[PDB]
Amino acid sequence: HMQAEILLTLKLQQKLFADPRRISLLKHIALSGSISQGAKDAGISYKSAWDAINEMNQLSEHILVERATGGAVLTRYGQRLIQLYDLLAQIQQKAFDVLSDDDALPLNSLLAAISRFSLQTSARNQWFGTITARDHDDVQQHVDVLLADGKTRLKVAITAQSGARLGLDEGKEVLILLKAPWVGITQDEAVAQNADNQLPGIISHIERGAEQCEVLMALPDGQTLCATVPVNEATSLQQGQNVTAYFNADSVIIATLC
Amino acid sequence: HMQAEILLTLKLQQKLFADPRRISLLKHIALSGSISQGAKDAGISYKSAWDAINEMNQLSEHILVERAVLTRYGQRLIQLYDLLAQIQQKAFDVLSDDDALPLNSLLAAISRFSLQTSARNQWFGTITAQHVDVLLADGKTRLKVAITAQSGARLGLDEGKEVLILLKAPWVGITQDEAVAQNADNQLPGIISHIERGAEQCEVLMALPDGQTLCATVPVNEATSLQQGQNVTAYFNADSVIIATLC
Ligand code: NI
Repeated sequence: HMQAEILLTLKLQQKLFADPRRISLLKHIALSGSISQGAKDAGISYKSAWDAINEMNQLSEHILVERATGGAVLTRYGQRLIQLYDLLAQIQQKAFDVLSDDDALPLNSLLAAISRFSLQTSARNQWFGTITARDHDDVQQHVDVLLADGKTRLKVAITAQSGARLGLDEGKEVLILLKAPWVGITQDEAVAQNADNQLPGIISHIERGAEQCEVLMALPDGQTLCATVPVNEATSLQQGQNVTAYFNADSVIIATLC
Repeated sequence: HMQAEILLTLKLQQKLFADPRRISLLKHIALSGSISQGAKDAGISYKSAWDAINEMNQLSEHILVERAVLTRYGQRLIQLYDLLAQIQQKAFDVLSDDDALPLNSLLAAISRFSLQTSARNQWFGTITAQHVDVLLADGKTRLKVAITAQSGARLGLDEGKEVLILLKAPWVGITQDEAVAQNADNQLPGIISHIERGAEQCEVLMALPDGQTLCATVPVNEATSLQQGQNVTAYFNADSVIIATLC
């Protein structure tokens, strides 16, 4: 790791609205209770502090700082700006970490940012992919999805109507939500071959309990698959070996932005 | 709404790593296929273009430009800049929303109304007090959701945490028999508002409290006696539900 230092500049009406120094000023105003001590604490003159505050008020059409009921306090909008800025900065810092350690998902994608940094589901699989052209000339009641390698195919059961409401045409980004107990793991291709979906991979981790065994497997694009299988059936399974996961097309829920 | 934009500079080792001008340089290099034309197209001198490339390579510990084409790392750095250009209007719309509650997560705010799923039953609720108890947004219908303590910590399920509840229609049973419904983990009584019988499957829509309508898809021979208007019980296992949070 090498953490990046993030500097954002927000502009409104083609004018500088908020940069690092202005946000620092607003924070020090919140911490100190005054414009004069806050300016001193932020390293800026009193005049330049009021010059910023006045311009920020005019541009945003809101009041950022007010006298307290006297000290200076941040208003609802002043606090909302600091929070928006700091959260946006945090998204960039997290995105930079993803650049640094790498992954197969697009880094320009909103859904992929949502999946990596915000969304958590009880289903232990949450895979990014994209809708692709159907793989047959006849219309069937599912959509076809490519994983982030742009090669690994999956089919998901859905109605034409449902598909239309969610905008599922070629290229639409989606997440695949799939519970782990609904994913089988096998060393017998024929067994997987009677399933709707077959996803080859290598076991990355195994954990056995009394009734169930958890298997984690790297998908071909680097995403992780999680399957829960009855302990009796996981008896031969072992880390580092070749395996195919399999599941039905109607076991998946698609998530997507509309 | 007003013209609004967000500019990003990244520093590494207390030094300049990326800024709009360096990202422009990279994009022009990709398009033109050369450092010298890319510098010309980006309005910087040739030696300044090499200074920037060499500094970016050194501070990052990666190569951004190869023999010219961008590397994957260079393309991905441009994608990081493009993520911000993509979310900027949504972020300014979140800032300008005077009627919204205080901002907790920016990705949750931008996702709340846009994220949609293929499950026909998609409900909001909150955690109340093996599993968790959920109270739907109507404040009355309670659900039991199977989830390990570990996953509950990963989702951050604390009292009052907002959750998204997902249930496909075919995971839901419909019964007019209380002796069947009583042994289910979750029981949701309601009036059947519509029935559609197909050759193998029957879609049942049932009224939920707020005008929410539960959808269930049942094998046709199990719906033979059912009628529009009848009070019925929708039932499902606690482990059939998927619950999600946005942090
Ligand atoms: Ni297909």
